[PDB]
Amino acid sequence: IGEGMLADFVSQTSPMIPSIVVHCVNEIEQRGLTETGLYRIAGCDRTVKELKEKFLRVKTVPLLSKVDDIHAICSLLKDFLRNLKEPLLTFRLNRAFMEAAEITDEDNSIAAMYQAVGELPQANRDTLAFLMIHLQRVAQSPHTKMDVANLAKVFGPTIVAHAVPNPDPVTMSQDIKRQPKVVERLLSLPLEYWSQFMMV
Repeated sequence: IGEGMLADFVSQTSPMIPSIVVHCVNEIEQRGLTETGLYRIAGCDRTVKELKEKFLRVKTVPLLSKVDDIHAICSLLKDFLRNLKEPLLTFRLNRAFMEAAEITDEDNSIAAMYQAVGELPQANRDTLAFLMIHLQRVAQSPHTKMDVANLAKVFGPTIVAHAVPNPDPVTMSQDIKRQPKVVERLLSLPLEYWSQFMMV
């Protein structure tokens, strides 16, 4: 359940963002921005599984307002993203993103980051844009006690992940050290830059 490519969960109508991602974000923005540890604290797996099956197998929109613990919604969103056949930033651009984020000169790093985003398939680009705008708001909220650095650590394994389906143990440890900076860079890009992909 939910183990397919990002594109399987959206049409080619812009913005190309899966409904599950939009509904989760809307719920989280309404009652999660006041909660400490947002995206760090895990919700009940039983709830995550039930919601996941309704969204992806039954293909209906479950009533998220009925879910008492908003952390289960954060868990659902992370679970959906993390279990895609390939990560949000794709296998093809995994290394490109890490290398871009590693350029010593900041403006040069930012330029390489923009070039990489420009290479993403549309679904990935639009979903990433939507997610970044949302996470900036999570960092911006003083109630979540989650800053850019913390969010980058949570989402590094979630959206950057690895360059291959079955990376060796050592390479995995090396990838994990490099993921956070990629997300920190992405979260720091201009709101207007990301927003342009939302207005169509």
